[PDB]
Amino acid sequence: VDDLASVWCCGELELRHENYDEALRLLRKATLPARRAEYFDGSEPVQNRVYKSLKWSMLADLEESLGTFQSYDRILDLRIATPQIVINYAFLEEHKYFEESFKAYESLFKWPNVSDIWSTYLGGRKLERARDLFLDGCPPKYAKTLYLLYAQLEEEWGLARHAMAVYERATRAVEPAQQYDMFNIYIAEIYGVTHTRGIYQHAREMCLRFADMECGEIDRARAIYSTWKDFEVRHGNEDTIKEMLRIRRSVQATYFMASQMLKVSGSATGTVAPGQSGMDDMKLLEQRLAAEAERDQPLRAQSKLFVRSDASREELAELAQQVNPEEI
Amino acid sequence: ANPHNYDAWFDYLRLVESDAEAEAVREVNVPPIQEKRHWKRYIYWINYALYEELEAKDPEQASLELIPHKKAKMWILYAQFRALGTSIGKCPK
Amino acid sequence: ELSHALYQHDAACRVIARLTKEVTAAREALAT
Amino acid sequence: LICSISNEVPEHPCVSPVSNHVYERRLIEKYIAENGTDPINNQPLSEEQLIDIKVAHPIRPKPPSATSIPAILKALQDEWDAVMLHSFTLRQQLQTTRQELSHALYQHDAACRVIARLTKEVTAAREALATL
Amino acid sequence: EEREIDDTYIEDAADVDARKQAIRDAERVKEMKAVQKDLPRPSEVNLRPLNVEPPLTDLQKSTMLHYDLLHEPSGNKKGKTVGFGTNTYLEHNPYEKFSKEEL
Repeated sequence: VDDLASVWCCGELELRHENYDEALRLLRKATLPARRAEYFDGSEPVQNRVYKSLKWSMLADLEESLGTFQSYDRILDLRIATPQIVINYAFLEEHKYFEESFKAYESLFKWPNVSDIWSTYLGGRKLERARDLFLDGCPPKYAKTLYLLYAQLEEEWGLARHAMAVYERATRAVEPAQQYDMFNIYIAEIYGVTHTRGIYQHAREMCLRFADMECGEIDRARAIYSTWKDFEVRHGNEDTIKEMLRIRRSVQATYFMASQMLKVSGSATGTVAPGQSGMDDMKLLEQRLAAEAERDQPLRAQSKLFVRSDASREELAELAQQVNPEEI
Repeated sequence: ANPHNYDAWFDYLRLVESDAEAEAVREVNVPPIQEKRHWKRYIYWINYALYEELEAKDPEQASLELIPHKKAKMWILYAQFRALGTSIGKCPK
Repeated sequence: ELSHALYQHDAACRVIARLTKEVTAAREALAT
Repeated sequence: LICSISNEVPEHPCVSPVSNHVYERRLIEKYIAENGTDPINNQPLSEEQLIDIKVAHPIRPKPPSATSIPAILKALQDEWDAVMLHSFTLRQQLQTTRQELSHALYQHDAACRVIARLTKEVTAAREALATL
Repeated sequence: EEREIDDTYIEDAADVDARKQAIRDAERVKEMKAVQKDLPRPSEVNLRPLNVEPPLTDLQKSTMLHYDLLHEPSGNKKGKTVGFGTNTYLEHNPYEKFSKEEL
């Protein structure tokens, strides 16, 4: 109604002062955020139209003082506003001294800081850290600043200061980029090793393992040892260390996975401990399938090992068909 | 832990517990639980453990283990002509 | 002065790679 | 400044003549009356063996300062003994640089004979092939 | 159905490429510790191998113009293995020459 009256405002000053007394009355109703916030934005707007009238900053300071009298983060938005016009006024530092007077008196003003520090860059470091006394995007951004200045190690420190805060959730959002970057930098073992150690508390295992293989190897294999895709990887790296482990890996693997244990066992005994491996092929084929029947039939056919054991095998698989059909 | 913690006293008592903890392991180190189960059944009744241990062996290397447990003249004749044969020799002899 | 030798050491073994190519190109032309 | 038994600032310091250490008279006296021994080393000590702290005699002293001739001489030991270690940092690092220079100049002298032969061989292959 | 595996593999592949560039950048620069001088390169020539290392030094450092950035790891390893084949008595001749340069 004050807005429509403002539209109606020839004695605009009368309607404005009436809006002020209206603030005096409405204030009683407020016992605050958007009410106080619009109240401040409108009062300062009255001092803004007054500024257009050359009628204003002092009275604006008075209404802002009333905002100080208000009785909160939205009130900080009000402080952010008085500071906003105050900087738009042509006294940047003078207002910052005031918002600082408030925070030193002690948070809402910080959103204005992000509004300010974002362009204050164009030294700034302490200006930025003032935020840390009182927002991961902001953090990565700032580290990117120092990276642009190539302070490098200082930047890594920032990621140290972030992660002590946000815990295993947001910290991951920091940490994935922090790893990819710091590994990209120095590319000394013990320091980065420790860094993954701190880090560890899924992809982290993969970055870390990727590091270990090319900078102790078995140690890495122990780490992978320490889900199907993960099982598949380890087996790959173990194959990279040579063949023998991989057959060994599957035994770990067993405890859709049977398809993979079959996938490893296939070339295991198939290229062939070998008796334990063939009997294991039986144990796995029996573990849980017509292609597998083709497999056992192939193993039987390979011999230049007996129709009896073969018919017994098909009989056992038929028994598996029985136990399967018996299932509800 | 409570299933394994159930004491093996005598032969049938430990073999009864072997049925319990093996089913518990099955439903939920898969090889070491099978190995500790193999020693419990073998270290028991000795007459009835031939049909109890081997009945959950095919579900659980295979050829060698079956021949030791099954160990009669007719069984060797049936073998020469692999889990079903060891089962036939276990129940009869 | 040791660091000035290391640049020449690694710069020389780059210049041998181009000289080996000119020898490899020559051995192909001699065969034809 | 401290008493070794209690840990207080002793108001009547008396130094023992078996384990050289400044004890408070009232504290050490009770330690001797308990058993005739020195608290630290457990060597025999009596009350007459203990001796109060005194002004030396007739020679006047002055406090320990940087001016004092003996304190100034022990200072110049610290100067030279530290500078002697500064020389090791440069003698030891010189033995690594000259050892890496020796192997570097040997690899340079072993390699440049192969640059001289390839410049011969690649030009000889161009001299041979172009003529045909 | 891969998910966050291609991102892990792309980070692993981007990690591998950075390990190849840093090591093959320079032996002296990567290990441990000059002003630009085209007149010093002009004065030193006034012989061809000396000019090649001079341009190599001006390129890596980037009155100084940059340009050379196309001159890889496999060709250097075979070059290093070949020169090692060409190279008690060799240990004493290096110790004697090191004492001569020390004097």
